[PDB]
Amino acid sequence: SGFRKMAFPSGKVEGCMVQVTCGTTTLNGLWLDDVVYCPRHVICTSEDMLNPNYEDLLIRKSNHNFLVQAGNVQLRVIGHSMQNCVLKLKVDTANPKTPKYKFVRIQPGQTFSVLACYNGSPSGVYQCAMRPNFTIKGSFLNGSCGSVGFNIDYDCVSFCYMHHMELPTGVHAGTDLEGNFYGPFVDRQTAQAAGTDTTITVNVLAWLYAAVINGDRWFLNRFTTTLNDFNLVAMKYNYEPLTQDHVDILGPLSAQTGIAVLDMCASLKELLQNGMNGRTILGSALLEDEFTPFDVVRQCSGVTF
Amino acid sequence: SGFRKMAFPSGKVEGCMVQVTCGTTTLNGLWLDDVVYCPRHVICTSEDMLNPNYEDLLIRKSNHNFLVQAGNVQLRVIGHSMQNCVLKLKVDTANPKTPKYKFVRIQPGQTFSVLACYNGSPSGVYQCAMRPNFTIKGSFLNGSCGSVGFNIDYDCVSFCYMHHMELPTGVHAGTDLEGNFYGPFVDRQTAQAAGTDTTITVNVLAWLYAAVINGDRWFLNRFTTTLNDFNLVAMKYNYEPLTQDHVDILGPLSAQTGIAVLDMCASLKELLQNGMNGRTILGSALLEDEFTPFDVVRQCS
Ligand SMILES: *[C@H](O)[C@H](C[C@@H]1CCNC1=O)NC(=O)[C@@H]1[C@H]2CCC[C@H]2CN1C(=O)[C@@H](NC(=O)OC(C)(C)C)C(C)C
Ligand SMILES: *[C@H](O)[C@H](C[C@@H]1CCNC1=O)NC(=O)[C@@H]1[C@H]2CCC[C@H]2CN1C(=O)[C@@H](NC(=O)OC(C)(C)C)C(C)C
Ligand SMILES: [Cl-]
Ligand SMILES: [Cl-]
Ligand SMILES: [Cl-]
Ligand SMILES: [Cl-]
Ligand code: NA
Repeated sequence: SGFRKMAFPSGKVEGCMVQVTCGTTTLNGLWLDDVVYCPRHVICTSEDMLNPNYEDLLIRKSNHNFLVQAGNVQLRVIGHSMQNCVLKLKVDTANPKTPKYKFVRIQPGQTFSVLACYNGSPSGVYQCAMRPNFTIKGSFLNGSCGSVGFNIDYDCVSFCYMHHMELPTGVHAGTDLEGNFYGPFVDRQTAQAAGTDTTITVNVLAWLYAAVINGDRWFLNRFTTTLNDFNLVAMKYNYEPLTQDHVDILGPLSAQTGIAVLDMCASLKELLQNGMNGRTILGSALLEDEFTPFDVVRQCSGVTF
Repeated sequence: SGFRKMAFPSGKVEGCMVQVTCGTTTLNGLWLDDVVYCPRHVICTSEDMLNPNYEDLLIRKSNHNFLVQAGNVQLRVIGHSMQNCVLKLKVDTANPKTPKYKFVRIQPGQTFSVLACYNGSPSGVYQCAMRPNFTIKGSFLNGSCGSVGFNIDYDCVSFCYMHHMELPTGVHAGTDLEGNFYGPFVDRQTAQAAGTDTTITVNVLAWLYAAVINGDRWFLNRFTTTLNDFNLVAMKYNYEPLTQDHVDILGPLSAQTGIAVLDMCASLKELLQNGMNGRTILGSALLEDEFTPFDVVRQCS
């Protein structure tokens, strides 16, 4: 028993992290097969960042302007190209530690593990959710760019995030590994802000199921509701709408616990309308929304990789 | 900026996890050089578990009674010995992935990462703390025994915990890697219960300093306190005493923020008295006590 915020084991990703330096800027790259991926803003000076013409800045650069280090070993850059907001550096050596992998783009509400890195060296791992406002609530300092987010399935690493920027509220923005930003953000020193966020309803329900599985049941009640009625409450409390597909995804947890999704929605309704009355759920006084239904099933059943 | 419950990257430990089977029992082992460390209860049957005589049970085992599997490879056991509550299985092949490592026994309040494993394969990694009552608040199912806790400050793995059992309140108990239990627990199916737990005061103070570093000031106040008056108040809320050692270790964070340690203690006093009144601190509506002063400096700097 027990329920913790759990990250994927990070070993398959640690073997891919390298250091990339261009000019006076150092950050991290991801070395897969014979390519290193990193944020394209590595090529900018502070003045360039105010209004970069990345196209034009890059033709100015040569292979030798990029210094790539895997541990203490330098990798020779033999080509370079840009894909959206990601720079691709072709190297002369294929990474012998390349795992089975693919590049995926995640949807808001989905979770992933972040391997925070500095100077090409992994320093910590934690679990995040892509917020509805397309930011993540990360923990990142100077030199963290190029750190990546990922999930694992059986033996396949799905890379979904590369870190680029911190917004003024202290939350974080980045791209998929094809260099497309999550959210309406740009890699430029110009005014930008996180939008108003919402709570990920289907994940709150998943966590309430995790709580019931772990013996926390005080918030259960005799009542049920309808998808229509609950979604009016959700809108009132800046919760994301709950869709029939969400209800179906939670089906396994409903059968396991005896609490239908709309039965649990009536519990959530009363928690939103009345608070927790001084009590806690799985050690929290807030409603937690960064566990997905799949996260709950995987942790409560011991899935391995 | 930002502040998260951050574990160490697990790869150096993933490369050490193996599966150990004896009889019908399977759990995890830690393969370092030519030795596999695992909980000695792997040799027990159901009938044995109430009052096992581990010395008598082990003398009856042959090396070939232990099935050790590293991924798809069976490792050959060539010797075995018991150290306290850990079994050390000597194997014919040294682990080529053995990292730089040491064994450390930790004190209550210390934090570490746990790599939860089943059948020798990793499932996930999370952060824990040794509670004042010598339990940890883990996430562990059947088959998780032999999963380990560790820190990796610098490039050296410090192994500090091996998992053995779950207590009736749903918390967890285990040993250091020399096989000595944390707390008064024993690897026997006899009635046992954790003591009343308390809150790790020095860690709450560290986390309040983290909140100030990240730009929060709403909980600060114009007051200070003596150390003894703070402890008299804090203990009424089942907080651990704050010692001069703790005041000293908070010095660097005090210096960085410009808030004297006993000034922050007066903030904590007021928070215990008032609550948060609908506010949060670093995304929490409860006072968090599983970040140490060392952890705050690691993550914020
Ligand atoms: C890459 O290592 C770095 C990561 C940052 C450093 C602090 N925490 C992080 O997450 N990224 C940057 O330094 C980026 C850089 C590319 C986009 C524009 C450049 C500045 N920047 C930032 O993250 C700053 N944020 C902003 O300037 O935000 C606005 C553009 C909205 C003003 C941050 C360092 C204040
Ligand atoms: C090893 O894989 C396993 C881990 C457990 C399983 C559920 N969650 C865990 O953390 N450990 C055990 O099964 C141990 C075993 C060795 C000590 C005695 C045996 C039972 N046990 C337990 O964890 C049980 N707990 C108790 O029996 O607790 C008392 C000894 C206090 C009665 C648990 C399975 C109920
Ligand atoms: Cl909380
Ligand atoms: Cl292995
Ligand atoms: Cl310690
Ligand atoms: Cl150390
Ligand atoms: Na109900």
